[PDB]
Amino acid sequence: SGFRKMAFPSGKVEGCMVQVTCGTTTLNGLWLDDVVYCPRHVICTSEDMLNPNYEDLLIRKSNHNFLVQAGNVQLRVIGHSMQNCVLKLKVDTANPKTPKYKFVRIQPGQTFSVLACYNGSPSGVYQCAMRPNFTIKGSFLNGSCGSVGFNIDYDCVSFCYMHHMELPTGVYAGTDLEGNFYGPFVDRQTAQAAGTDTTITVNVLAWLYAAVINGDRWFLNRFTTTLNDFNLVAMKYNYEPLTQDHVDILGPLSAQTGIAVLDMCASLKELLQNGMNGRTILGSALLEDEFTPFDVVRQCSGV
Amino acid sequence: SGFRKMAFPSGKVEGCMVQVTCGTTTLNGLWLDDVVYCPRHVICTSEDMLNPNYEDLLIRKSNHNFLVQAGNVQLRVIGHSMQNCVLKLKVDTANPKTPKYKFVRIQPGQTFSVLACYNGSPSGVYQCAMRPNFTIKGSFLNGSCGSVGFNIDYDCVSFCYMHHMELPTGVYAGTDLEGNFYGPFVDRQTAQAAGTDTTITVNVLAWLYAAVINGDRWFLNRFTTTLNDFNLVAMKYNYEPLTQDHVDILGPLSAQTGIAVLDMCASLKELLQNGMNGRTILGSALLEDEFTPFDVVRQCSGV
Ligand SMILES: *C(=N)[C@H](C[C@@H]1CCNC1=O)NC(=O)[C@@H]1[C@H]2[C@@H](CN1C(=O)[C@@H](NC(=O)C(F)(F)F)C(C)(C)C)C2(C)C
Ligand SMILES: *C(=N)[C@H](C[C@@H]1CCNC1=O)NC(=O)[C@@H]1[C@H]2[C@@H](CN1C(=O)[C@@H](NC(=O)C(F)(F)F)C(C)(C)C)C2(C)C
Repeated sequence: SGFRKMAFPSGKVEGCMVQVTCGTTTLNGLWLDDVVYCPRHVICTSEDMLNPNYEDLLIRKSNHNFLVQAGNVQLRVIGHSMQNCVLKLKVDTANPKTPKYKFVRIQPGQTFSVLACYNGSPSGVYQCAMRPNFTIKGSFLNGSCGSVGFNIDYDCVSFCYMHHMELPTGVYAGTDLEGNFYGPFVDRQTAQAAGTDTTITVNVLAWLYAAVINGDRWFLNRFTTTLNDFNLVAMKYNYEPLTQDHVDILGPLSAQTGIAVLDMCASLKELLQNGMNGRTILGSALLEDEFTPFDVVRQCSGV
Repeated sequence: SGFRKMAFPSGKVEGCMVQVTCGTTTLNGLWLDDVVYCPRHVICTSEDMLNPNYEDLLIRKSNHNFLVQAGNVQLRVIGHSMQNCVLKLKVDTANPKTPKYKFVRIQPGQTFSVLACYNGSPSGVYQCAMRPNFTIKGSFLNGSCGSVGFNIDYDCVSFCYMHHMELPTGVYAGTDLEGNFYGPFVDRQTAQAAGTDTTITVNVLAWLYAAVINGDRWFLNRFTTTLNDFNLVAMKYNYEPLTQDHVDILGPLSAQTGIAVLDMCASLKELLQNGMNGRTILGSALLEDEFTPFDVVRQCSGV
């Protein structure tokens, strides 16, 4: 037993990390096949950031205004197409190291691994979750712009996230790789509301299931409950309501623990009402909600 | 702002992960240049594990009793030397992918990244700390045997850890790459005492320094203290005593925060005495002690 936050191996993604410079500004891009993706705001001076017009800005740019470095390798840019908030750059060479990939738009509650770069170089990797309000709570400092998040699918890298901007709050926003923001955000330096966050209920249950499996079980109740019961609790404590589908996804855990979901939903109810009273679950002393049921299953079998 | 547990990029290490089979038992090895390292207990049946004689066991083995798979590549073994608890295997090919490396024995309190494998394949990466009692509190399931931990040094992979065994408790023990256990442990399936753990005080301070830097500062005291004062507190709450050297290492943080160490040692003293009263520091609601001062500095500058 023992259970920590764990990220996919990053090697496969390290191979695609390039630096992209365009005047002053210089950030990280993702170079796949013969295309290189990055946040479109590379084309700004920090003066433009205040209220850009990305077309009128972009219009005064030619391939040659774009430096793309891969370690010590240079790529001639030969084409440049803005796609929403992402910039695409056609280049002479196709990345040798391009792995099998897709682009995907993930959903609130879903986790991914993130590789944080600084000027086309990986410094570190961590796992995180898209919040219900389409933000994340990670660790990104200047130059980390254009860092990416992804899941790995045996062989296949599903890319879900490109990092753009921090919110006054210390939470992050960013796009899918088609360049559509996750959330109601825009690439402009103006007051922008995060919006009220909720707790990812399905995950929390997942986490408890993980607990039971590792030995930590003191919180196992004497009761049960129905759905409506518990949802109507959840509401109060800003938990996301639990559908049938959340139950079905948990079933695999029902199975391994031989614990019906609703008996766990009824352990949660109490913890929610009674607090945790100083004791620890899996070491943590609050309710971790950034492991999916899928996550727990990867790590409580052996993938 | 925002600050999470973050692991070095693993690519460089992924290239060295091989599977090693020897009869029944099959676990992960590390293949560097023309040598392959793994826990010596591969040579056991689970019957031997009860009380092995590793020489008399090893003596009945020939190179050919050893299957070494790298994805779908086979290595002829041509030499086999037990070195304490690790096994070394000479092989025809030198790993093409061998990066710059050293082997190092780290010290209580020091962190590293860990890449967890299953049958010569990386499933995941996480960061962790060697506890004062030479254990770790990670996430290792069967087949993860021979997984490794390491720091990366711009270009250079310092290997510090090879995983051997779990303790009834759900904490792990394992060797340096010379094959000497960290701690008073042996590769045998018998009752073995973890020993009393302490909290890594220097790190905790480091963590607070990280807090202040990210905005979280409610815990900033009205007082100060001397060393003896605080150490004599630490004792009670099972904290490691703080040397001058711990102060010197923290100084860089003193500098960036313009907060004298002892003013922080005096914020800690109170938190220790007063508890945390439900509020959160950097989200966590207890005292994280698994980031080094070095760690905080990597992430609170931009390496
Ligand atoms: C580059 N990585 C950076 C993101 C953050 C700076 C500090 N740490 C980071 O990760 N990108 C930007 O500079 C980013 C985007 C918009 C401004 N911006 C911000 O992060 C700002 N935030 C906003 O303007 C927001 F809309 F989110 F409120 C700020 C004020 C620096 C936090 C542009 C420059 C295009
Ligand atoms: C292989 N990875 C495994 C380690 C742990 C099994 C479950 N999760 C793990 O990470 N290696 C072993 O089987 C390991 C070493 C010794 C037994 N052993 C154990 O982990 C056992 N523990 C002990 O015997 C200990 F001394 F630590 F108390 C146990 C009972 C499975 C927890 C050998 C087989 C050589």
